[PDB]
Amino acid sequence: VPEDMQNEALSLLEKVRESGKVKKGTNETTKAVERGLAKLVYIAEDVDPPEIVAHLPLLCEEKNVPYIYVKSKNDLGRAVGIEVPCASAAIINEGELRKELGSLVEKIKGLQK
RNA sequence: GCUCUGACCGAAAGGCGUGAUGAGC
Repeated sequence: VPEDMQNEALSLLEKVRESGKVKKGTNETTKAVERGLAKLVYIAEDVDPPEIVAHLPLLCEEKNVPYIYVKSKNDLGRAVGIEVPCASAAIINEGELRKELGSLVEKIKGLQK
């Protein structure tokens, strides 16, 4: 995954919360995809463990939900407007960014073809 | 120990989304 396309996602995410709705933390993120409410899922690459966020990759591709990998969990942290680093996040409501997001959805899907 | 909740607990230092708090089992 790109670092250029990565800064984009974080941007969307940080604003997405201003209008739409976002879920922060592996626990809520997982339960989000399991309930088909995961528009997009963010995953940090710098996790401790691994065994703590490893299940997500699979669950998304099988739930037909897009997942994006990000460099630092701290970045995913300040994006979510949280104080503690976040290891994973899932946006459940695109909000007033929907369209602006749908484009990002394809850029990732067009990264695995 | 787990389930649900999901942002606070603390005088402070600090400790929490790798899960504060509060239900339950």
